[PDB]
Amino acid sequence: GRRELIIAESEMPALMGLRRKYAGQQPLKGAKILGCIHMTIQTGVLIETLVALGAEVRWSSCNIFSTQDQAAAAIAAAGIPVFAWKGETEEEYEWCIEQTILKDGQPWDANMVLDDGGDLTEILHKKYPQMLERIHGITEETTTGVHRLLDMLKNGTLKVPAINVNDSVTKSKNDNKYGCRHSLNDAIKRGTDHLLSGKQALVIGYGDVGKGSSQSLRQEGMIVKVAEVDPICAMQACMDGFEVVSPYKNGINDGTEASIDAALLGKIDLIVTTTGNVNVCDANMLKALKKRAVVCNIGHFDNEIDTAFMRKNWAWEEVKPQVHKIHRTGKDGFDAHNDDYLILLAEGRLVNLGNATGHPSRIMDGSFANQVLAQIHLFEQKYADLPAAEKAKRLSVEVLPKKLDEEVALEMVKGFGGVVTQLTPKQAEYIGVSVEGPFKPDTYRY
Amino acid sequence: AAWGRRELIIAESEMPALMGLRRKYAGQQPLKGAKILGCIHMTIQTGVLIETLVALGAEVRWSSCNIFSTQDQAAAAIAAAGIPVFAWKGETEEEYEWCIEQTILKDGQPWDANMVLDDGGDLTEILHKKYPQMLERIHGITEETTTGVHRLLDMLKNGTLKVPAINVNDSVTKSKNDNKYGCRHSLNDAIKRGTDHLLSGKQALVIGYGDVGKGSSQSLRQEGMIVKVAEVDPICAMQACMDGFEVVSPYKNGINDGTEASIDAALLGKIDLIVTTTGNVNVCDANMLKALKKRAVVCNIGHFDNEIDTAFMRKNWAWEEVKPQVHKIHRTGKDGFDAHNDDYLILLAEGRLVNLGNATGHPSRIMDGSFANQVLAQIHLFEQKYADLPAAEKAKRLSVEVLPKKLDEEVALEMVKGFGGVVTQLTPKQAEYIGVSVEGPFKPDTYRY
Amino acid sequence: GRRELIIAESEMPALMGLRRKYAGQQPLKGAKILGCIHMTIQTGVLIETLVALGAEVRWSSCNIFSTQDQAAAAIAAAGIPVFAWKGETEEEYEWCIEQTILKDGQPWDANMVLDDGGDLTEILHKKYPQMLERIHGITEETTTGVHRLLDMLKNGTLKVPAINVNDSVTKSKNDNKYGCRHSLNDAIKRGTDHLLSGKQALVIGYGDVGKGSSQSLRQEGMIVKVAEVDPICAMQACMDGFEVVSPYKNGINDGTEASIDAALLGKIDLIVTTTGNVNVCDANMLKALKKRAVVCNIGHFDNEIDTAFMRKNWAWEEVKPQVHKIHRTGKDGFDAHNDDYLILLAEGRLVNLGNATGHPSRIMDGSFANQVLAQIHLFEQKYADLPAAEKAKRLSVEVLPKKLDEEVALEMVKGFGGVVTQLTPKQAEYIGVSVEGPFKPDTYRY
Amino acid sequence: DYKVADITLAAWGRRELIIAESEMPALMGLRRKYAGQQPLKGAKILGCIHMTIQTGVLIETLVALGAEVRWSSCNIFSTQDQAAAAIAAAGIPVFAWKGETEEEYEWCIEQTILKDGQPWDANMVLDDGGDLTEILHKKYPQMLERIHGITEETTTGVHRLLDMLKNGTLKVPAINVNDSVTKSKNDNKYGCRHSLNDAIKRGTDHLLSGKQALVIGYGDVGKGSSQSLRQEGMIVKVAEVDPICAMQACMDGFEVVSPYKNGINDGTEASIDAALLGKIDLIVTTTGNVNVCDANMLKALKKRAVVCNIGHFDNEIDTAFMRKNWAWEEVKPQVHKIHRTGKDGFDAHNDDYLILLAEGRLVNLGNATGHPSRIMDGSFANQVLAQIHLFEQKYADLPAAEKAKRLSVEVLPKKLDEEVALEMVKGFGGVVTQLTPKQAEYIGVSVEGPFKPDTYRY
Ligand SMILES: NC(=O)c1ccc[n+]([C@@H]2O[C@H](COP(=O)([O-])OP(=O)(O)OC[C@H]3O[C@@H](n4cnc5c(N)ncnc54)[C@H](O)[C@@H]3O)[C@@H](O)[C@H]2O)c1
Ligand SMILES: NC(=O)c1ccc[n+]([C@@H]2O[C@H](COP(=O)([O-])OP(=O)(O)OC[C@H]3O[C@@H](n4cnc5c(N)ncnc54)[C@H](O)[C@@H]3O)[C@@H](O)[C@H]2O)c1
Ligand SMILES: NC(=O)c1ccc[n+]([C@@H]2O[C@H](COP(=O)([O-])OP(=O)(O)OC[C@H]3O[C@@H](n4cnc5c(N)ncnc54)[C@H](O)[C@@H]3O)[C@@H](O)[C@H]2O)c1
Ligand SMILES: NC(=O)c1ccc[n+]([C@@H]2O[C@H](COP(=O)([O-])OP(=O)(O)OC[C@H]3O[C@@H](n4cnc5c(N)ncnc54)[C@H](O)[C@@H]3O)[C@@H](O)[C@H]2O)c1
Ligand SMILES: Nc1ncnc2c1ncn2[C@@H]1O[C@H](CO)[C@@H](O)[C@H]1O
Repeated sequence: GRRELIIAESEMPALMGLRRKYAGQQPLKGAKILGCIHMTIQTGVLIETLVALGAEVRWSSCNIFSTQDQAAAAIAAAGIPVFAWKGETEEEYEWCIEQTILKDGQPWDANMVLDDGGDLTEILHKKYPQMLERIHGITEETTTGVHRLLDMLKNGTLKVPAINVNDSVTKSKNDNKYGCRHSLNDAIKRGTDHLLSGKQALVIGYGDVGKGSSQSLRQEGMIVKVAEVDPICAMQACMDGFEVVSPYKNGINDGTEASIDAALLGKIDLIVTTTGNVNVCDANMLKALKKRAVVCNIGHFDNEIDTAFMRKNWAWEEVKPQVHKIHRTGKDGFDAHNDDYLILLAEGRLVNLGNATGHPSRIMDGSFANQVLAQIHLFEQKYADLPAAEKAKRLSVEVLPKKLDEEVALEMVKGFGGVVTQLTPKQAEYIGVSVEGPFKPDTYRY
Repeated sequence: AAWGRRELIIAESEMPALMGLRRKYAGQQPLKGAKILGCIHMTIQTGVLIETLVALGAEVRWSSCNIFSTQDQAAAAIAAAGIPVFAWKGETEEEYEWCIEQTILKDGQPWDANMVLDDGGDLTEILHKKYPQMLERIHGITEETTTGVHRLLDMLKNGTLKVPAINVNDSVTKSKNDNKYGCRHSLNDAIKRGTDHLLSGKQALVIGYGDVGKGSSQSLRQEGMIVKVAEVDPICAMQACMDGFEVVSPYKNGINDGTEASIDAALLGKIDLIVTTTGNVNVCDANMLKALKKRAVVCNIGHFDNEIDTAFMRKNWAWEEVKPQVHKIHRTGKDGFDAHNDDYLILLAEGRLVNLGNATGHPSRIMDGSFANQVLAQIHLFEQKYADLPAAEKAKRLSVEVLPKKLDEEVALEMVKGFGGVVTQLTPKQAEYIGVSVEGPFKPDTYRY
Repeated sequence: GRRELIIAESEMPALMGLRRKYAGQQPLKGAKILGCIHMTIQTGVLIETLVALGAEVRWSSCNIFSTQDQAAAAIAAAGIPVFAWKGETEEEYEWCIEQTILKDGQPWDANMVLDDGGDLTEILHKKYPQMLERIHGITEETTTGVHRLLDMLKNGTLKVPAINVNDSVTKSKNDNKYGCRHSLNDAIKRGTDHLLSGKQALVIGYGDVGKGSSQSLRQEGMIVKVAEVDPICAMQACMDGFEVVSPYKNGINDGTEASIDAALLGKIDLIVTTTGNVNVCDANMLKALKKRAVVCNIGHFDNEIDTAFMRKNWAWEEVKPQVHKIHRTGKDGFDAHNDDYLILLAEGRLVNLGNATGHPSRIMDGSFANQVLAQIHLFEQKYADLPAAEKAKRLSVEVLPKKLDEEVALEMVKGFGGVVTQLTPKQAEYIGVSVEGPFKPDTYRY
Repeated sequence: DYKVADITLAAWGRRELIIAESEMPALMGLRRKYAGQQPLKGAKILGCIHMTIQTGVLIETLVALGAEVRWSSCNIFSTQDQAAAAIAAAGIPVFAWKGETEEEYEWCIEQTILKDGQPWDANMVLDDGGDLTEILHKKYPQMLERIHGITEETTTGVHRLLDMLKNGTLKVPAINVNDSVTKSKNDNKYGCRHSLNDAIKRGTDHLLSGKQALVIGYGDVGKGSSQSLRQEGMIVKVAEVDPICAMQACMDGFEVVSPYKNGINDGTEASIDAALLGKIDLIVTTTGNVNVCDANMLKALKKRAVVCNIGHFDNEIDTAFMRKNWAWEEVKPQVHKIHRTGKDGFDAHNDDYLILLAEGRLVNLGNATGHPSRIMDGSFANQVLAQIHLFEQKYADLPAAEKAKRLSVEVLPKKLDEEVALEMVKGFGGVVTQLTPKQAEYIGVSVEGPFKPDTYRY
């Protein structure tokens, strides 16, 4: 049961540090919890203090197939039931349309889900539209960058305060700037099982994925050229170590093959696309390559590279999983070995989905920590139980403050082994910042 | 005189951004008829700046800002040209404000001037304090000091402000170029020109991991050093761990109380040189100096001399000078010292900035992008045509703003072409899909580069 | 088997370049060569490139474990039958010597010979020494067999010139610097399989593989420490930006528990051993290490770390296949999770059992190319025409000359795409080097 | 006896010398061991090497250890002003100052040989570059009778010395300390990696990041130079004639190009590939050969490119052709501006001009102070250890029949190199493990004896 929890357990320093620091004066003495987000093995630890919550949970699982079959074997503590369901082999409407939203979510407060998408937002809260001014549970902390703001809340009558836990500082930095940097190091590693020293490769774009994918190749010992459409990112490319060139001739792509430089195209064998555009490598640069090229699409979505033209004119023969031998000028012959063929370094889509199945749980350590801690930036005052005159004074939608991320980062800093200095009272007022923080405004970029 | 132009002409070729403005808008001259009063320090680079400004049809008058910062021989060229300059140091320092007063006031009647290009000056102590009503003709003010914009915003909230102004210190092309890069280029040169030490195999202490901090860390590691990072912000200190550095503090359990028992003597006994990259006071007190390894080097790239302690040293430890970059300070006392003794310290400068005290700093190309945004501000202000708008709208537009992102990218475009690179141009079909026009900025305002 | 040949022939630029270059000259017109090396894939292409120049080549079996059954599919195309063995079939070795040397009941002559193991050379004089005074030379690839060859040369016995293909500047650089820097990354990926940027590791030994091992870890964001007994290697470590530490106080290993610096060993999260020595990591220093530390060995012998002490005095467990959990409680007695335990990676042994894929097939190319030039150089001289008096000078063993190494490296530079400048006559006499001969003396260390 | 512009300049040298000694442990450490013995009493060394502040401590330890030496500069722009005055203030007769002409260079090399108009008797020679060895080997073949030792420093000099032996004109045994590991892989590998980028920036102040450079030659100097340029953000290219060095250049992550198409140089304009040379802003020469940058390549380069040289001699780049065909103008000391429009017709606003560094001489000595102190530690120690070993033999007094075996070039054994390496590592703060008695029976060597065979190249 808990042996699965022991596998990570302390592997998530932030949440465990919160447990070992908030084991005294226990907050969140009110509502129960249900939970709906996907029940991975890692996820079912966000309860933190189960005694301060429902302790039955049952993991309502409002979104699609959130629960997992490991639930029956793992969640077996005292008084906490679980359904242990996966997939849709049976009817899902009986437990989704006729969900425990009314059964477990009884209209006498003492119930939370802390889920993604806010169940049904306006219609959800308007079934029992009396919780306003009586905040004793969930207050729309749903992450869900797709949900973003949902203006319907603002222009509508639903004025319950909400502070979504996405779009923080440590969430994005841990994913793109550092941490999950194994994006390119899943092909350029054993995936091509080749040495990259001395070769020349082309990477298009210089965004966060582009910035993270250009230091690894150079540290390997490769020669890299960067393309960009935005002057700021191109300048950043020039200033670090890289020359900025464009596939198209003279800086203008207008009509045909006469508007591409055929010199640099015929001497590069690896293409990495760190862009989310439509035609960043159309059927015009693949016509000029060094008789052998490997293409991996690291960018978002799958609309990049070619279009439904490369599939027919060039045969996508497969000789190895996630690897192909797309020909260029191998007319007839039935061999395509006279240096006229191209390797597909991926299947044509994101490597994290095709070439990879499992993902580390370290990326969500800073995601769950602030999401749990936001309830105490909430709760606490609970200005809902106040006259409505003061209610409209502070009604707005804000992202999570700076302190709620600095405290999360502090646990990760000392997890590896390290000490952060404490500001003396004299130094705090000289700058204009309290001793406990926060130290920087919202316009700082780090 | 003629020598100054010879110095100028060679350095002129290293600034694609300023020179490209003279021919990108060749013949259009959007800055026709604009009169500008400025007080930026007289340097070779600012000479290129003013020469670029004049080439667009406008005329400017410049003076000194700090008096002490001057090039002497560079003023001969401007004097021969005709624009009055008071870069020469005053014998009794009474010329600090007397010279600035002379440029502003002409004859005995007001004269038409619409723009001001100041550098952190005290014009508010002259213009906004002695004759605020004169602002009926000036349309905008350009400032670059990072602390100036906050003062301007506070004044706007107080309502005493009369004419809107725009700050440029919040631009990406300024913050990224002038802080992260440059210090990476200049830190190694500053260290080696005074010490000539083999940085490989040494151990260094860096206090702070901010804008200058990242460049300082990357500058010492590329030479083959061992670097440790001390930080008070967990978010900034987190970035040190993922950059390969280890986070330590000079105090036991991060608690400081003024007693000698709160200093970690094991860590401080292995460091070779120490730098300070913050803006606070006493980030390295006299207690850290006691535990430092003998024959250490002290550096400062912050703002003032109060970041690392020097008043204690001048009252308790000896001093000795050879060249005005490196000083000898003995860890025994002020009574005396021996020429052969080991108990001494090496201090880079007297605790002030080391980039100015060792070299020219960002020599010619990084400073190019800093000076290009200031000129592009004047064109935008003069295009607004404040005179044509009625007096009713004057109270509506009184606000403090920053350069729009569209004007910022053009400064960066010229820098790329200076390295011989080429920037791709979006097709009309591809631009509309991503949600940005072909020319308009491609990212929102809240993006973190 | 044809597919394996195509990839192997395309991954060996040196031999293929020699085959496509020296064709048309045929420097093996009058050579009678019989060869036997350890049976590998590259041995086939070595035979092919030897016979492409006109040499009369005969192949046999001289090693027992090197033979593989899967090679029979590839030899089926060839008209020459081969023999393979599974294990130590020493009793069958007499059959191989008799049948392969004696073709049709009559003695046979070979102008030059090239074998492996450095043991078959004595057989030539033992069985049929009559024609062994008419052999131009011998080239054998073996370790420590050159010692036996020089011993017999001082003792007389076999009268034939010799030259080895093991000592070369080209062979060292490809493998020691860029061939051994492959297992460490793979080993740590298999073991930890997570980001390790900011932690601390200790690497033992900085002779030749320590440099690659220590350079690979730093670019991943680790603090690397190096311990060494050779002062010159320590000096090279210091100049590269590392730190030199000693597990024992002042470096003196007194054998007691009071002479170990536990302060440093209490902050180390990984132990890497590279040196081929005994008791470089004793059980006393393995008891002062921090919890959850990981030990690994990439050296030569399996008895570098003080192993079997944890086997007897402590307990073991089973984890991910090449991961072992060793508990510091002692013999027996532990709770469900506890905190005192270490982790092994290969119990001090090699990773060839299946832990890592190992070095790629390109390793054998760097050494097999030199053998062709060794044969060609030791064939131009007229052994039958030289008098006995001058044969005293020719009766010597020398390493491969400097000229033959440069021809090997020239092909590698063109493979990646490059051009080598050619000297003018005026400059060549200023250095003292012919425009087509060795460029560096024998005392140049590169 | 001295000749300096001002005696006040010696104060800077000693303060740097004390700092130098504090950061030069091995030379000072071995000084104390032999101070009470004086094993080289009666030695006579005539020295000609770059008089840097690193170099002065060697003269100081030789003179305070019981020997008499005379020293002179090695190049026009070689001697630091403060280092020369410090040695001069100690009483040793030296000839060095600021500003020297080519005709004045030959006056100083022969001044050390002579003594007040009469020849000076000597026993050992410490020569850098082979200039002092050859100048007396032919003009005054008499001094070789008493002189019985020569110690060389650079790679080029040992080639000139070795050529003498084959011709039979060499008469004095020599010690080749340039082959020791603590000099070949320490002095001229890392010294350039620290000094080249300092010398480039101090003259031109260019922002190296994003620019392109070309480096000729990938020997020991080439590796350090390439790393120095690469760590600052440049995009560097390497040209080489030796295939092994080219292989090493490609493996590290550089690119190999040849200024002459297909590598064939024949003097015509069709040999030069103008396209590749049109995107280079910096060219550095490391080979040490003659005429590596010709007229067909120097005038066909991209506008406003920087030329500098680290080789020992000035024949790397053809400065003779451009001297009398193109006008030369000075922008600052040790840096020149050359307009290639015509012989004498140029204006200040011309767009076509090249910038020359150190006039083709050694750039790291002209526009920079040179190698640091801790890099030069591993060379002077071997020099001292070789001088003591050979002086005691007194080859000038050996029997004639024995001279047939004692007239050759020798090298120091590996134990001395190990001792120097240990004494230099101990000053960085490191601890070297000491082998237990059980270790010797497995490694194959004793506790204190050597650790590697002679075929080992590190
Ligand atoms: N690593 C991950 O897990 C992950 C997840 C989602 C998205 N991403 C990617 O991370 C990146 C970071 O975003 P960002 O805002 O820094 O960059 P971006 O989204 O704007 O990516 C494109 C980059 O290339 C440039 N570019 C745009 N269109 C181009 C075109 N047609 N041709 C060439 N260059 C073009 C842009 O200026 C930008 O620098 C995005 O590209 C996004 O797709 C990564
Ligand atoms: N000399 C130069 O070339 C140069 C260039 C730019 C800016 N500056 C000046 O120097 C300073 C550097 O600016 P910046 O961009 O680095 O600022 P920043 O705000 O980006 O960073 C300063 C850092 O100091 C840290 N800090 C403050 N007190 C601390 C303490 N006691 N211990 C540890 N860390 C502490 C903060 O957490 C912050 O991360 C500013 O005053 C700036 O005006 C100098
Ligand atoms: N891929 C591989 O695993 C591989 C490849 C080649 C060789 N090897 C084997 O590796 C072994 C080691 O040789 P190498 O190739 O690594 O190079 P190497 O022989 O140059 O390295 C040995 C180093 O260990 C140091 N050393 C010896 N005893 C020590 C001690 N007690 N404490 C600290 N340092 C000590 C020596 O000073 C030397 O620097 C050889 O026996 C060789 O067979 C392994
Ligand atoms: N601080 C200094 O300035 C300093 C220090 C040490 C050595 N040096 C000088 O450096 C020079 C060589 O140093 P090294 O020991 O590295 O020499 P090296 O012999 O080890 O290598 C020099 C390289 O030049 C190459 N080369 C020669 N002619 C060539 C040609 N025509 N085209 C291309 N490459 C060519 C050779 O292949 C060789 O690899 C010597 O002249 C020596 O005096 C100067
Ligand atoms: N600072 C220095 N002092 C003396 N000789 C040096 C110095 N730096 C380099 N050299 C030597 O100069 C010679 C060629 O310039 C080489 O032998 C090199 O080792």
